[PDB]
Amino acid sequence: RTLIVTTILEEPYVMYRKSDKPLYGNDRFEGYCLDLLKELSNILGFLYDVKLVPDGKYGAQNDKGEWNGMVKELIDHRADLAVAPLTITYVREKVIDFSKPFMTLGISILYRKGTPIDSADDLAKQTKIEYGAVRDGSTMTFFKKSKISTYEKMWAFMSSRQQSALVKNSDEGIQRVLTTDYALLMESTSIEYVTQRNCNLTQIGGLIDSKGYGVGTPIGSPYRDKITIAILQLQEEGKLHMMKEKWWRG
Amino acid sequence: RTLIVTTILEEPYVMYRKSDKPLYGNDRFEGYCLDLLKELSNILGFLYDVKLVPDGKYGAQNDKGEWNGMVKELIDHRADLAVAPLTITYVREKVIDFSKPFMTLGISILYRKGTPIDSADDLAKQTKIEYGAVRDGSTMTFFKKSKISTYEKMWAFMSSRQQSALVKNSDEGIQRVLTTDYALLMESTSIEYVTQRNCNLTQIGGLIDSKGYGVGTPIGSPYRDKITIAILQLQEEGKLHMMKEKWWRG
Ligand SMILES: O=C(Nn1c(=O)c(=O)[nH]c2cc(C(F)(F)F)c(F)cc21)c1ccccc1O
Ligand SMILES: O=C(Nn1c(=O)c(=O)[nH]c2cc(C(F)(F)F)c(F)cc21)c1ccccc1O
Ligand SMILES: [Cl-]
Ligand SMILES: [Cl-]
Repeated sequence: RTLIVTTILEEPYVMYRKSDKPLYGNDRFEGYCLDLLKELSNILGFLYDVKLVPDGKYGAQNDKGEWNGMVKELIDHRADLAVAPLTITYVREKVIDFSKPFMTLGISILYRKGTPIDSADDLAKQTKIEYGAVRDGSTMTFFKKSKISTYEKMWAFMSSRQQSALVKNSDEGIQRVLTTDYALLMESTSIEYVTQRNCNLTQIGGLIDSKGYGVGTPIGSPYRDKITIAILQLQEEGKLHMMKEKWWRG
Repeated sequence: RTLIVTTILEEPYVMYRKSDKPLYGNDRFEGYCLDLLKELSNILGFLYDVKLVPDGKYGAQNDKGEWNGMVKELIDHRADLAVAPLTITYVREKVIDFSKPFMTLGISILYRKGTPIDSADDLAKQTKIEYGAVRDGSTMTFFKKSKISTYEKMWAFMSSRQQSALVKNSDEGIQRVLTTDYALLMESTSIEYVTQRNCNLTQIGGLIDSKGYGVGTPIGSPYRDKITIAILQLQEEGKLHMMKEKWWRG
């Protein structure tokens, strides 16, 4: 009767709740995706048990085509839903079902206020102002694998000089923006999170690519269509926006 | 054997092709959605006949709950697909099936370069700089129906003084931006189209809300899942981006 929900630790979607006593159930966790799950459970009417994906991965294939991560938990029917910031992608959609996205995002520009810089093309066109992304992440990988001429050119500049314009992780990139003349190309959701906490920083321009986070279900799940309708209901009602404000607020 | 595809005239998605001789079939039409349809037909393997929605409407309900538009063509099985900039919405998803979105968009800010204005909250906070939207459109309707405090406040200012800050249509709003000190809140897709043709105009900040355009199918259609996978394939391949560049280029 109780649905098993696979998720992953990722701020502010899923986090351990602060407490002294050790905790044991769903009370261990908080965040946007926990609130989303609660709202879904009260629209569709279900009990759930949250279980962190044991390998801590979203889901990718190895050289043999074997899956890992939350995707593999779904494939193997060890979870009924994946409620997490799980990106809807071609290779994943072939092996699991996704709801329509509860959040849409893309790459944007994190910079400083008070500049004539107001576009990504306003960077590919010049060299005075430098730019990078987090090493080995989704954004860097976008630029590295791109065949769009303008982003290839931007990858060429980011990876030049021993890739010095890249950074180890998001926390490191934020500090490099805070302490140096540096712009972090990164997901709009993270930029929004950061600007809420740093008033001289802002997002520049719109989204460079587009993607969505959806709820994953095993193929054939009866919950996929139900959850899509529920997400759309929550969106129409403004509740997705309220939840995002609660967890991104600064 | 031939699929009937309902669509709607909407620049640059679906337009009549320039010619002197009268035309008669799919050759009558061009645009982003015609290119999308061609690509879909070559992935999934189908013949199609394009037919403009006779009432020229996307699809809404009247007081009795009766549908019109492309949505009604699908409900009544007078079309097999709707390939058009058809917004995925709660009320529509209950009566037709949608693919995952081939385009995601939202409301943003169309302004001028060279200002410290870099956010929507950078407007709700002040009064010197004014702002509006197209009368009776999706963007104005967002603000009018919103219960988000900041957008309610923004609706209060837009509709003040006999609603003078609103405009009749997008073409009129563009000219009012070109000839006056005026910012048009409008869909990011239209802003992108306009900025490609006006170099002193730019998008300010990111997206205020989020929505997607999807391919509509009658409920139960076998094509829904096929088309979602196909769109994701095209996106992964960069072809959706190439098509958007072709039709938005300036
Ligand atoms: O995309 C990549 N990782 N990744 C997913 O795969 C997913 O499903 N959700 C994700 C959510 C987040 C969040 F922003 F929420 F923190 C994130 F940072 C990464 C995610 C990825 C990673 C390495 C190289 C290429 C990639 O593309
Ligand atoms: O949303 C409204 N109209 N509308 C749809 O309903 C849809 O499905 N697609 C649409 C695509 C476009 C495009 F930008 F492509 F031109 C558009 F301008 C409008 C669209 C709408 C209209 C009046 C009042 C409230 C509304 O919400
Ligand atoms: Cl769906
Ligand atoms: Cl789908």
